[PDB]
Amino acid sequence: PEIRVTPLGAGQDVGRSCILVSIAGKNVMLDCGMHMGFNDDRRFPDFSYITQNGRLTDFLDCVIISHFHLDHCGALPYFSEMVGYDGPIYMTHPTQAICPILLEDYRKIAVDKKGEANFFTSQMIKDCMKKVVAVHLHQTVQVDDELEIKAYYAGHVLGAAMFQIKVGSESVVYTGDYNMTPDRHLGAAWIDKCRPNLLITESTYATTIRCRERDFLKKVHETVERGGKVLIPVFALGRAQELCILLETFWERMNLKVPIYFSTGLTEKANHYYKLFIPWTEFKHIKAFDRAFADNPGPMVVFATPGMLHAGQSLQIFRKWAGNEKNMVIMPGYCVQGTVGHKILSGQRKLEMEGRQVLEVKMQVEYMSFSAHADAKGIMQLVGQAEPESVLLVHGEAKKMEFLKQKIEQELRVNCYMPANGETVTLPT
Amino acid sequence: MKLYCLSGHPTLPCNVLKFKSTTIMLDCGLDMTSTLNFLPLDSVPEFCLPETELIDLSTVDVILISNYHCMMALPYITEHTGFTGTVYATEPTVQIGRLLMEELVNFIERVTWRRCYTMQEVNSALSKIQLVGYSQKIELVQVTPLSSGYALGSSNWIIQKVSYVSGSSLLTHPQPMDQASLKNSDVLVLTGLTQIPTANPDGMVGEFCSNLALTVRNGGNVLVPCYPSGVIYDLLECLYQYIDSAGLSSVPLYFISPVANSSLEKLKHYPSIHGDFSNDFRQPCVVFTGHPSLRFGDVVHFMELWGKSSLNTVIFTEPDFSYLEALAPYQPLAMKCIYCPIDTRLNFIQVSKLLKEVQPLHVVCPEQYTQPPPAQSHRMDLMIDCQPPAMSYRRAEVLAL
Amino acid sequence: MDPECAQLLPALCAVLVDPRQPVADDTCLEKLLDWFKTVTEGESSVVLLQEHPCLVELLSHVLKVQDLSSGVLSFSLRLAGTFAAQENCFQYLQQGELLPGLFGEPGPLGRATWAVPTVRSGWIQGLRSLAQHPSALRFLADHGAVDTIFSLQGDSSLFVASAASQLLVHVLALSMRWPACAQKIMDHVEESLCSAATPKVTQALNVLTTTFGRCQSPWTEALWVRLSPRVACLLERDPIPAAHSFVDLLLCVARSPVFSSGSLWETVARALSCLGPTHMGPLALGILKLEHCPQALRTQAFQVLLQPLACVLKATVQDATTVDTLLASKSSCAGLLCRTLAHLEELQPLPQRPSPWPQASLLGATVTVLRLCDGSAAPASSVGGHLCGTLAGCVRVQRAALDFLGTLSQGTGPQELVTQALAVLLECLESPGSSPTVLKKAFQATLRWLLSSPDLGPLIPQFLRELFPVLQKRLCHPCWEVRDSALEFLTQLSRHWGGQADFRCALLASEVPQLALQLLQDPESYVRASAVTAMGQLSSQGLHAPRQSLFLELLHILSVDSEGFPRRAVMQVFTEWLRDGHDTEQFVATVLQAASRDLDWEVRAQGLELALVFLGQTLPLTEALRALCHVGLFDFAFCALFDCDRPVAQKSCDLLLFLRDKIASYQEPEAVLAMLRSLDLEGLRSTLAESSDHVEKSPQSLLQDMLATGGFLEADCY
Ligand SMILES: [Zn+2]
Ligand SMILES: [Zn+2]
Repeated sequence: PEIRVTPLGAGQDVGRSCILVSIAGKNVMLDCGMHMGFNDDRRFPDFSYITQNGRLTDFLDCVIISHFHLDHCGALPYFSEMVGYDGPIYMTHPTQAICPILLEDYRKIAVDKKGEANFFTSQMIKDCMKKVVAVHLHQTVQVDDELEIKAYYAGHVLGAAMFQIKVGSESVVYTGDYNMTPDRHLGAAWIDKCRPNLLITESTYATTIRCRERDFLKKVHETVERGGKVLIPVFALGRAQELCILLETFWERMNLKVPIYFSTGLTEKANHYYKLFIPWTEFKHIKAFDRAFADNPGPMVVFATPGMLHAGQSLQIFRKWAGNEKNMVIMPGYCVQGTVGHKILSGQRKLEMEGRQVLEVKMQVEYMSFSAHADAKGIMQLVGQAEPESVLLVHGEAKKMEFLKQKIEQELRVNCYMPANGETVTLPT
Repeated sequence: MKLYCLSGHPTLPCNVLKFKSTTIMLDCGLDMTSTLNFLPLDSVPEFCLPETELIDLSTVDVILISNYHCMMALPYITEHTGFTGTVYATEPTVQIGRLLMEELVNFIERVTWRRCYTMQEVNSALSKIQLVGYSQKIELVQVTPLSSGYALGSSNWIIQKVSYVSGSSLLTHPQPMDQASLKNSDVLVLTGLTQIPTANPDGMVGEFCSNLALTVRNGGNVLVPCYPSGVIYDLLECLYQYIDSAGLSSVPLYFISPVANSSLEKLKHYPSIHGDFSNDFRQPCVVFTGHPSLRFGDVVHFMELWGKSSLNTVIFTEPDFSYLEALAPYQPLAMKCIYCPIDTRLNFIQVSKLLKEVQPLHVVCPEQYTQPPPAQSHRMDLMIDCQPPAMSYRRAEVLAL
Repeated sequence: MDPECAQLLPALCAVLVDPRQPVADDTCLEKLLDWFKTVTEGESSVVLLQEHPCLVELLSHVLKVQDLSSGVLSFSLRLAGTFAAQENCFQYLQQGELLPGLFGEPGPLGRATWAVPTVRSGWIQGLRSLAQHPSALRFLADHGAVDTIFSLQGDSSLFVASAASQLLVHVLALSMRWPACAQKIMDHVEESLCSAATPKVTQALNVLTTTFGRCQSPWTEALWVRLSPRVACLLERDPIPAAHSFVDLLLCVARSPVFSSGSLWETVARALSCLGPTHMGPLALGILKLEHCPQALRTQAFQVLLQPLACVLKATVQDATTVDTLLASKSSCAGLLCRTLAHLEELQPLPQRPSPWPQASLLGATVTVLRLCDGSAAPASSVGGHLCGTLAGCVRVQRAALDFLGTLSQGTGPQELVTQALAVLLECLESPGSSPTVLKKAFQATLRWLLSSPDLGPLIPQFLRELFPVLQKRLCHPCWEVRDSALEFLTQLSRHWGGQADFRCALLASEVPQLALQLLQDPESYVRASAVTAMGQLSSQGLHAPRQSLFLELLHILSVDSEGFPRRAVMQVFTEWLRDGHDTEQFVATVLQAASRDLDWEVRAQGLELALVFLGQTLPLTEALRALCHVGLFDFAFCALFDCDRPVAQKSCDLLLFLRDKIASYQEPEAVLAMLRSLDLEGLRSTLAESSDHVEKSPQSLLQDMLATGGFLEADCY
């Protein structure tokens, strides 16, 4: 009656994410995710190491998507239609309303990079959203008459959760990306005294202990009082809104007159992502944007949205304003290799556009990583607040886990695992 | 321990418990099963009563109460007889039960079994009651109420050891159904289970909202015979969510009831139709009103006005009155009639998992639970699967325990 | 290679081995290791290692620094392997003990780095690249690596353990084309089948499964007759050690007439009787898939595939191994029926189907498992009475049965079947307690059973009047996925039976076309898309809600709306209108104005697809062009030509190229043809028809991103 865990992804890595857990008699999959930076069958997890059996519907019992980030949910239209799987998919309520837009926006990139060899289509994202079964926080739901799950509050994005699995005496809680600092946006994660047999946490900000909120405002202020334009490459949902609410506030409290622009094209959750935001925890200075006035001289702030400077508006806009010493770009996220936004963030100032051209880049370039993960203090705070019998680390770096594993081993006096990519881990009950 | 059983109904019990020196009479609500033998408001609709012929009430010491759905017989027990004991109950219970009692009398003085009571009795009855909270131990044995989660004020009573569970839920807003608090007992009385054991509640909730929105979207009127307190709240928190999610637009919700203002503690809650209602009355509309039995109340007026058109619709949600016999006095009829019984109680798949967690020694339930239902006589899972076998009882019986 | 990348190699090799810079990016190495394969596969490799004598010093440092990273080692092993794949480079890489040093105890094998599964997976995938010629064959035999692979095929990492068993099979088959290597391998396998623990047996049965199937040379035939005695002795223990690996062996052997020509079918026939009620199924279906088989075996195969159903059909009013499972518990009962209906469904569309294929009996057995699931059956025993208590309300068995009952309609049969089939289908729709995933399958079964009937006869029109009152109740369900599922049924039904006087009389008589039109304002965006598509179909058939107040309601969505899903669903409707032919210029002119002003790349791409349809109907010629310039097409096509989305630019490139052709075989045609010739198109087409990373995926820009660090750039969420 032992518990087995197999980090099919995100083991000592922050690329894919997939964790196959086998509680006493049931199999469960957590956070079927993806890996940008590739263009072939390597972007998805390897589910063949599960299909050495009967069909997936026969093997698995449920799938659980913690939040709407793409490294945690971006292989769902593939795993559920091409591989083939008919069964419950337990998200939360905002995650079900944000995933169809993120998966439809990434499909624009793949069809652009000529990478739709084994890939889902727009009809296959719809059919996959119909297998979803939304849940409510703290509201236990019944699976298979013996497998009982239940959500919690995590933070770090609108919709994230921290699921718990129960098959009776055995229990596994899977804390996805979560926060413990009570940020001014969402809040801190809270879990009750359940004491499961395992706790599957993450270790992104392992070796790291509101300076960022100010320094963002100061640098936009310092570049807009000199007749310079800002550019913020960002995805449709996620971080684009937590900045608009930040610029809108700071601007009425200073009575500015510079135009802000924002347009996605696939959605208007600029005033609907807030509708879901109210039950969890209308603009004046933010208008719509078009290609018409991306060249009229004057100070500006733009939120273009093909992502981490992929092909699209952001790349085409940045291509124009690159010849100016006063403009700037702000990369509010982590860019992967193989994209314009990765070279710029590290070194290179002489790119090459189509043809034999060479574009010189004289703008400023900043990097205000606005992610909100836990930290050495917060992780220790949760393991004590949760009181498990063993801790397992995923979704981090190879060494920062090794150091953090010692502290949890020694201080809290409990055995902590650090399984590699594909290593099963058995622990008795 | 000689449990006298005064009523046979499985949902509205009446059980007297004899002890060393104390006597306890739990859950003493009426039986509306008889008020629809008569004709609507040619006689006076008369109510049943627990069989008091088995024992006198001048010997009863205390009277416990779990929830408001079984209290309407409290007048007949503490006023007409020589009862001289105390009565315990819970705060939000008596606040609601008082409201239901005022509605019933208001309906009937407008123009063995006994006639209906008057405002004089209820005030004197609702006076001699001592109110408690959850876990507040009370002395006498040492009885104490717990949380059942069925209704707002709804408590199971554990006497000390003998446990008692009546009308408890597990699908929740109220306080959770605690389970560790009632284990390690000698015997365990378990009454008040669901009456639609097959159909899940969530199916019927989506069945209420779907038949509703199918009519108002076609220019029709929907009449929903319901109580002012009880299941009406769960209908409204689901109807509000439905209107916001499915997109019903601009349909009035007239919750007309004699006692409605204090009943909430765009739903307009007018006090009666004789008044400003006949002026501000826009169709297509929805009217949660009347009394479930259809034998009196405002619904008798609505049931006659709309009953002559195939566009209108009436929907039943009280899983207690057979809608086929409660509707016969109106035939012939043209208005669609739909049965959508929303019932949130302990299902049979739920009650067994309770026993294999609480693990009692002896359990006792009415005859209607130790036998499969009269419809699906073949289904052997729709029955209390317990070991050892449960000591059944019937109307006017004396068990040995 | 090329000069740009070449001059950048020496710096690359220096930074990879240096102990001061941060470790290189794992993604970058994989993208770099894939580059080398491209070069060496099309040219010679020994010429390369001399022309650029810096790679060897990188390989040579691997066994000298003793402090390399965990991931630079893995890169080098796979790089040493991919170079020493041709015989010329395999020997040239030995002057200095390089290859026997890397894959030997001196290298990363004997140190304290054989602990990270990244290096191991690199060691194995290093060998598999070089083991392609006889020189390497002798290298694997003498120094000892087959003895090492035996220890790697037990690893705690499924990624390593399964790649080792894929190397024994590559070494074995290369050894023979008994020789030295082969004789030792077959000995260890044959010694593993006789083990006592399950993992050792599973490791053997997976080396055998890949042998038979990847090589049919007559040396494999000799191997089967030698191992069959021990393989057959596995069906004699209390638990069969590895059942699903055991079964997979019998099927890859059986699907080859060579091996099947006496001891094979005797084991197969004995397996069908001794395997438990979890693997007897997967084996019994594999048999029925084959053309060559003893008829006495198939008759036993089919009869053990129908056994779970035959128990249900007899325990309700109209084998101990099976009757026990269906009653053992709820999990095992729902388990055995879901697998049986899946198997029996993969079987029907086959031409090698068993015969006679029982149609009437299977349907009656499938309909009587939908009622038990629903809850309105009638027992005929104590096992039938126990079945109602288990199957009642089981969504997994109801989904499996509803997919099957949809499959059992492509074989022609009497109409007695259809009446019995629809009767139980319609009961699932007009019922509470059907989940939104069951209603999606009931709506898909009901459609195959209608479109496969023998105007519209005497019985279909009656079922319709019973049906549409159920469709009205579903377009109002409190779930967007049910209101969506019922609008794709009303669309497909109206796409076939749209011109039947009977269907149009049962449709308009109900309230369906009015509910289908109040859903153009549903809050969910997936239901506006389905409602717009249904109205588009329902209006091509002339069944508007009791004709142009729709085009005014649709054109409003295309302009004033939030989401993209309704907008790109509106464009498909307007295109289907124009092509079918349901004042034309004013239509195309109004639509191509809302497309060009839009912000989604799907709405614009369909704009040019709406132009092509309109362009074809137009191409005496002077007005044809004058009309074509009146709608504003040329304003649209030229703006999209230089656009921020490469998929949108191709559609406009293909458009003008099609326009520059027709305008040749026949403002003014002369002047506009200049504006068409003045700009280049073939050069544009060749640029647009390539990936959007032809600069950032190049080996030049890949190399620079690895040796030009030193900025702010760690790994985080996308
Ligand atoms: Zn995240
Ligand atoms: Zn992540």
